[PDB]
Amino acid sequence: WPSINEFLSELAKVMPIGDTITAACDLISDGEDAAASLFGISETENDPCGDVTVLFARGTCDPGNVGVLVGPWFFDSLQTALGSRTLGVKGVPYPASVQDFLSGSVQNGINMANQIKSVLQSCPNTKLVLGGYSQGSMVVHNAASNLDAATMSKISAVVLFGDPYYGKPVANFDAAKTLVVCHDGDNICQGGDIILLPHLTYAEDADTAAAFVVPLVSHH
Repeated sequence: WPSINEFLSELAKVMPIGDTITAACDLISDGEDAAASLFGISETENDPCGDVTVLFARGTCDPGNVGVLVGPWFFDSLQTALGSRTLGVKGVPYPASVQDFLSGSVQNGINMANQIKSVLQSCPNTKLVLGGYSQGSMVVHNAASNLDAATMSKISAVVLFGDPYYGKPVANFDAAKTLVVCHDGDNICQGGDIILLPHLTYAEDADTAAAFVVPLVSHH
């Protein structure tokens, strides 16, 4: 892994800042692929369920099903904090499109709700964690709004980075099991559409996010 500093330094070379998501989309995708290739970071995960399972919905225009900017770092920090307890990571296979970002990504939420329920069907003993970044945080919010209490009681923790709905709770869920990380100066957390540097640096919060999750996925 590069250090967090070398990673952020590469992001500052390749990521577009100050543009709207619409104008920046293709450069964001290309920039994330460049960083992923340079550092050997996977932008797609489809693991079987682990002892802990994370379902992660990526941000608008992110490549793959987890992107490079935040997801991979969160998964690495979580697995490190879990020790030998195996973490299975599943990306949420949705378009992460510009249009869905601007409309609210509701149907994607419904499909994620079915993805969640299907993990719980298949892996009744896993400790399930939901994660999101940017639009993916909207998808998690929408999934929770479309789910029943029994499903939601089976979710151990929710971590949202760069939440476009910042200030709204995760519906149907215990707020004490939710962590929302929105940087000061991230326009997306203000309901905006501009991609600024603070939107791109959530890898710095991976260790703190992992530490939030660990006590919520205990078997003791």
